[PDB]
Amino acid sequence: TFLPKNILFQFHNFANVYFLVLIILGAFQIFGVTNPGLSAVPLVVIVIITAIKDAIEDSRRTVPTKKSRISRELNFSVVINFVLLFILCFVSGIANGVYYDKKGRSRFSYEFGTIAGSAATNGFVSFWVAVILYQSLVPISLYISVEIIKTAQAAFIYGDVLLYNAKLDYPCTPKSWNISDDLGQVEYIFSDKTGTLTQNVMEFKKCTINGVSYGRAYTEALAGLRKRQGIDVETEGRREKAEIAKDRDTMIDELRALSGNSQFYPEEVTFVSKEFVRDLKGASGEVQQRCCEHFMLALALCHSVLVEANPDNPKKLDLKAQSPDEAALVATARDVGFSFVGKTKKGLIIEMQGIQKEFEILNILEFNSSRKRMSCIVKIPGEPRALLICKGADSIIYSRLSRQSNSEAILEKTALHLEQYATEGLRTLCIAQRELSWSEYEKWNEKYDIAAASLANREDELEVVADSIERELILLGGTAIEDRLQDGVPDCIELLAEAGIKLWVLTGDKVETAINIGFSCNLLNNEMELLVIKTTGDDVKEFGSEPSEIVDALLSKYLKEYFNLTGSEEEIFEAKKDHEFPKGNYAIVIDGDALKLALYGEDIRRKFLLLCKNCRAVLCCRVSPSQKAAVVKLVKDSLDVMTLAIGDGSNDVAMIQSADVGIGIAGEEGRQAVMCSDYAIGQFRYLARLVLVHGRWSYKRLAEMIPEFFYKNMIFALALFWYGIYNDFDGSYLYEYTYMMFYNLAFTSLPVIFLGILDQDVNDTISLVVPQLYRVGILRKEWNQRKFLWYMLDGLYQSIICFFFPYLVYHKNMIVTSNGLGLDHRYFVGVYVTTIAVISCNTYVLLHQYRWDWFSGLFIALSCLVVFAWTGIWSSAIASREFFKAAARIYGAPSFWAVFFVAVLFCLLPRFTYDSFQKFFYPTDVEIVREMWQHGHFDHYPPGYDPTDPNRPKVTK
Amino acid sequence: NRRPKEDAFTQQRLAAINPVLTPRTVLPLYLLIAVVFVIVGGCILAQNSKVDEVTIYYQDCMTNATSSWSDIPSEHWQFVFHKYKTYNTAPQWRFVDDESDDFTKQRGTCQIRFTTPSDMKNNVYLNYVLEKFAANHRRYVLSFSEDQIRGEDASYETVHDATGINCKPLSKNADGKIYYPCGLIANSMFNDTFPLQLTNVGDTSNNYSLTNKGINWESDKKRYKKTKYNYTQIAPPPYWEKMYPDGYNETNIPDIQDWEEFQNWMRPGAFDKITKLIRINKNDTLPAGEYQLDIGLHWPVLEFNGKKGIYLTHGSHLGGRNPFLGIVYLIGGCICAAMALILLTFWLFGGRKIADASSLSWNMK
Ligand SMILES: CCCCCCCC/C=C/CCCCCCCC(=O)O[C@@H](COC(=O)CCCCCCCCCCCCCCC)COP(=O)([O-])OCC[N+](C)(C)C
Ligand SMILES: *[C@@H]1O[C@H](CO)[C@@H](O[C@@H]2O[C@H](CO)[C@@H](O[C@H]3O[C@H](CO)[C@@H](O)[C@H](O)[C@@H]3O)[C@H](O)[C@H]2NC(C)=O)[C@H](O)[C@H]1NC(C)=O
Ligand SMILES: *[C@@H]1O[C@H](CO)[C@@H](O[C@@H]2O[C@H](CO)[C@@H](O)[C@H](O)[C@H]2NC(C)=O)[C@H](O)[C@H]1NC(C)=O
Ligand SMILES: *[C@@H]1O[C@H](CO)[C@@H](O[C@@H]2O[C@H](CO)[C@@H](O)[C@H](O)[C@H]2NC(C)=O)[C@H](O)[C@H]1NC(C)=O
Ligand SMILES: Nc1ncnc2c1ncn2[C@@H]1O[C@H](COP(=O)(O)OP(=O)(O)O)[C@@H](O)[C@H]1O
Ligand SMILES: *[C@@H]1O[C@H](CO)[C@@H](O)[C@H](O)[C@H]1NC(C)=O
Ligand SMILES: *[C@@H]1O[C@H](CO)[C@@H](O)[C@H](O)[C@H]1NC(C)=O
Ligand code: ALF
Ligand SMILES: [Mg+2]
Ligand SMILES: [Mg+2]
Repeated sequence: TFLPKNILFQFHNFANVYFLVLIILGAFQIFGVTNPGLSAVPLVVIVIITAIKDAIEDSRRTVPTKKSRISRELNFSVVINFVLLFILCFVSGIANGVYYDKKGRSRFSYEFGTIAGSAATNGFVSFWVAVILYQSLVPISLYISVEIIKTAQAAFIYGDVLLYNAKLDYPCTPKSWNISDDLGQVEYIFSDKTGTLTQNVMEFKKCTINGVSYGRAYTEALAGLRKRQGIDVETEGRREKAEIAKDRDTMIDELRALSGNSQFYPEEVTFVSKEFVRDLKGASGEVQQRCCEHFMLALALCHSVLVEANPDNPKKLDLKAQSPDEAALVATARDVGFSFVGKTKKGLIIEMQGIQKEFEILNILEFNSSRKRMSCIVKIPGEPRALLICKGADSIIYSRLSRQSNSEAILEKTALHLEQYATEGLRTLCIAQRELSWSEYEKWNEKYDIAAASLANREDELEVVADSIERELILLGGTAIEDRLQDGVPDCIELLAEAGIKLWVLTGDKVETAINIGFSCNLLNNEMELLVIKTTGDDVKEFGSEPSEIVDALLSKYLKEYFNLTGSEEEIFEAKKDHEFPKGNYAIVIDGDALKLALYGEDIRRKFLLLCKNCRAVLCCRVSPSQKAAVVKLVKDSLDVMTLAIGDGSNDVAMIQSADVGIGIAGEEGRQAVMCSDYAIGQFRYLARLVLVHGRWSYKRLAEMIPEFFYKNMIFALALFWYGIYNDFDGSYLYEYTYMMFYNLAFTSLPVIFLGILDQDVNDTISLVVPQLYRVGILRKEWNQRKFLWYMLDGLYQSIICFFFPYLVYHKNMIVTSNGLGLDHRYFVGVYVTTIAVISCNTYVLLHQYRWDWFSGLFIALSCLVVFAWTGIWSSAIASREFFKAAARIYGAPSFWAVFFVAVLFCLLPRFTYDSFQKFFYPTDVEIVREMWQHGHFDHYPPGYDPTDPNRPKVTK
Repeated sequence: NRRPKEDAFTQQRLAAINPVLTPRTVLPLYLLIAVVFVIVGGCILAQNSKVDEVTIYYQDCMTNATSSWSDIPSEHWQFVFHKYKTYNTAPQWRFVDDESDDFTKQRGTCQIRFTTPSDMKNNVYLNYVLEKFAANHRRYVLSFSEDQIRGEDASYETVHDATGINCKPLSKNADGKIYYPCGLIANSMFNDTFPLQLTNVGDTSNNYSLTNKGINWESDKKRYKKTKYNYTQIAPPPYWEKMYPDGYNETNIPDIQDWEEFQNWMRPGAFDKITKLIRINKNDTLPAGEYQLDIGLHWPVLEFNGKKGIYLTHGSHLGGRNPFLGIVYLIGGCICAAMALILLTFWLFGGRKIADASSLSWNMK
């Protein structure tokens, strides 16, 4: 069902129903003054265009209801325009009634008129004919022009070739083609970490088995931490990599000497611990030997890795995994001599140092981004037993531990080791196991069956049975995996911090890993105070007694100490006003446990938000998808601002949907955050390009194109009101009907549409070199309502000029022809008025364009030529009744041209002089950057410049 | 694959210029516009001061004029001769009543004598002027039929029921005939009988001769056509019943193609003043002398305080005499020159550095 649905979706509007009422009021209730048949061509044409665009959308879907900020402010401006049109109609009706009341006039003699008693009836019919006279003051093409501009800007975002990621073969596909002007007001960016800022390709580096630290690797994040500390990096790193190569060689030799392993391939062994294989033999004793064996067995069992064949080697196995963490763990478990091959119909088959023995995996408590862990239950043969091997986040596993059956020495040693690895910059896991008796396992298995077979949200039932079964565990060790930053994330974050954008990182990974990645990607820097809001017991015991108050005290202390405010609605109302990039160089680092408390109560949320409105960087760690969405909603609702949320995964989905512009990244995890998103880039580094270039351009474009539209409508539709003074607001049209329709159809549309589509203050190279030009969009300086009102005032003054210059050329003796013949018809005065009006509004659009390209200039010239050519083509046909030779009679009169040129000068001199005074004595940053561009400070950058590309030529200066 | 097409359009790298308006480029443009507009304003004001005209309002000729020559009050005539700035020499008028005509609202003949102390070169236009006659109202200005203008023999419904322009109030009389020129525009024509010559009072051997041919555009004879009615389907409009008392018959149905005063009247003046050409002379210069115009009053204008008059002029290239275009060209040039001087003053006072990366809003804070 296409047509009824489309017509309903459209006539949900007031301009469409206004034009429908106009057609019906000119036809069915015809007073007589209209060309009713063709008075529909505007509405019919625009509704046909909209139906075609809806057909385009339907075909694209055959191949989420977000609205930009300027769309809501556009509705308010439309309402102001309708208020003005009503005031005009009211004055027209009042004055026509007052006139019809007067008792000596030409109409009691030559117009066969009578005083229709209580002439308020004629004043009423006058109001209703003025409503049809000022049919041009209604914004009717405004919505279709804004949709054309927005769709063209989104098509350019798509067809940009510097947003195309040649590896994944993924251009930046805009999923929503109507919010492209929000990327120019983005003020907050809420970014995940492990797939957004770091490529989700993991290398297993270190591990701690039974409180003994293993592994050695001098990684890039470790080098960065050493540089931050102060010691030179290259001097140490040369020696460290030499020793690592030596150790890796010896370790490969020892693994080869240990036993015969099938899938052992030393060309990609990433674990470098010589001491691990040294302890596997005899070094630290049989207890440690069995500990290492069991740890690697747990690693090779607890996973979800699928096994397949290599197309190159028929024997080789690929180890495809949904979680790169599991991929890395299983790769190292296979490398050390616990190869996981195949997956039978029951359990798994594991090769332990050469001998294959099959295991039985009965229950797979699959990992969730809300559980932050995973576990599987395996049968131990003999009365056999059950073994629940549990693996996940260290804080979660420590919470789910036993108090009696742990050394409390291994506990603290593994905690310190994981702290060390996380500060170095590795993702830390914890591996724990539970020995279950047969009766307990049978009990829990029947509970699991009656929970899984249930309908009606089985998820919570599975969650509760797993939380019940995993409550008792014994820790055996933890691991560490290295995550490398993406290509050009330091550069992109430097750009987005110069542009005045505050970047929040909502991780789910450790506090220390998040801080390391922050330092590595330039979110934080040296000499930066990290205002941590941890509610951890070591400081809770001194602050107070119990949590939910320690965090309140910490927020209040940091507020009253670092800034001069406190959590209060006065402070919040004062901070809603300011948008400047804060100064002070602070950063919040709040774990998920403290985030829960800081989001609980309204007063503490106000405190937390006033603390995070400063502090350019924020790092919320150990955050669940619900908390991601909650933080985004909090900052977007209180202190209403524009927010962008970028990431990949089922958790960033809930963060993405709950933000103004949600961006999804095609990551190693499946494209679930790409679907429920607005754009979809291939890598993080394209965020700088997208936001700065395309969003800043689209914001500037719409912010100039909308007031220009209201002004260009106002000129033409108000010259009719001015004429009303000289026919007593009676309702005779000053313009031809074809003039009245073609004005907004053809004579004036393409200039403003191309200003909206193809305008650029400064090109892409300068938009990325001087990214601080974005701050105007952040501060909302381009589009106010004061700017729209100034444009309407200029339109009113220019309408005065356009009418009363031809009127003043006539008024003396009504002879304006070189040969004394008559031009006094109101259609010919309307040609005077219209030609002045169209040329002035087109030259206004031209003077307010920043870039004069040949396309925009050509179509401005063609709009002017079309005014002249349509007059010349419609006159010369006798189908124009009273307009039969307006072309040859008017364009051949020197009075026409004298008036034309001086009235265009008088229309454009106030605004051009104001622009000159501005650009001279109060130049904006874009005007100063353009005066620098003219002299050529940006002459050595290539045409297609991306400072967020590693393989780019080093710039000359 | 999916790689977009690299092209100067889709990459938004169209060839273009970037006009920054620095003072060294805008101030010369301001001065250029100022000088050009001041020169053109001076030329227009010069060539317009040389325009000479004669305006006389004779609506008060039935009650203010006598049967012998008496001066016209100063509120009626308005002479403008550039060579003679102090030329009062008031005209004189005399009313020759017409006791046969029983339309006592306006009847008779107003004889007007004016004196032009200079010539009018070779193309003399004699218009008539009408004030306070409202010909721009909504129902009036649409009351005609372009089926009858274009010549057709429009039936009653084609003429009365048509959409838009339809002779609605004056479509058909009581007898059942279609008013031939229908509507309130044709019915309400201007009726005074201007003479085909300016009687020379001084030397009556050479009268100045005027014509009523070529007073309308020659291209209007493609739109106005001789009717194809039949003298039994048409009657004159209700106010043309002193011109056609016995109705229409074989030889009096008007040919609205050569009737150029009708084609002037059917072009309603947009505003409250109406100046329509009625007699032209494209051959002879009108030498200095005392002439006489015999207007035969027919058209009533005092029931609505309206004025009617004559307006004899030679014209100009830009129409008649109107000081507006030159005034406003001079004002435009002087305003542009003043703004150029003001920008120059402030630019030599608080002149800033142009490409100064230190004035940027972030390098100042
Ligand atoms: C002019 C005379 C007067 C006109 C009248 C006034 C009309 C105003 C005119 C306005 C003109 C505006 C034109 C926009 C330019 C887009 C260029 C672009 O980026 O294409 C890029 C993406 O291509 C797409 O994604 C197309 C998507 C279609 C959406 C509509 C696009 C134009 C929107 C306008 C309104 C929508 C229609 C509404 C109804 C009119 C490149 O595409 P490609 O190179 O082909 O890639 C193929 C390569 N591949 C196959 C390997 C993948
Ligand atoms: C010249 O034009 C004059 C106006 O256009 C026109 O005057 C009109 O004359 C008719 C009759 O000739 C009058 O008609 C009405 O006159 C009285 C009014 O009460 C009635 O007795 C009549 O029956 C008829 O209703 C018009 O009133 C009058 N116009 C005006 C404005 O008063 C002259 O007749 C025209 N003369 C020529 C020679 O063309
Ligand atoms: C110039 O006009 C006058 C007035 O119309 C003409 O004089 C009239 O001539 C006729 C001819 O017999 C007489 O009946 C009138 O009595 C004359 N009137 C006056 C006032 O003199 C004169 O003839 C015209 N010029 C020429 C050359 O014919
Ligand atoms: C000016 O002179 C022209 C001819 O030189 C006159 O035009 C003629 O006028 C008569 C009058 O009946 C017509 O019959 C002719 O057909 C006209 N000829 C042309 C070529 O137009 C004109 O009348 C003169 N004008 C005045 C005011 O005397
Ligand atoms: N396959 C897995 N098995 C066990 N634990 C995992 C797995 N994947 C991630 N984790 C743990 O979950 C935590 C992060 O979970 P998640 O909410 O996905 O955060 P992130 O956004 O960093 O991926 C990490 O501390 C990690 O140790
Ligand atoms: C005749 O003219 C005189 C002079 O202006 C004026 O005072 C008088 O009122 C006029 N007569 C009439 C009847 O208007
Ligand atoms: C036609 O009517 C007119 C009235 O204007 C009259 O003078 C003329 O004699 C009539 N013609 C005939 C042939 O009766
Ligand atoms: F951004 Al993610 F797993 F946290 F891809
Ligand atoms: Mg994954
Ligand atoms: Mg994850």
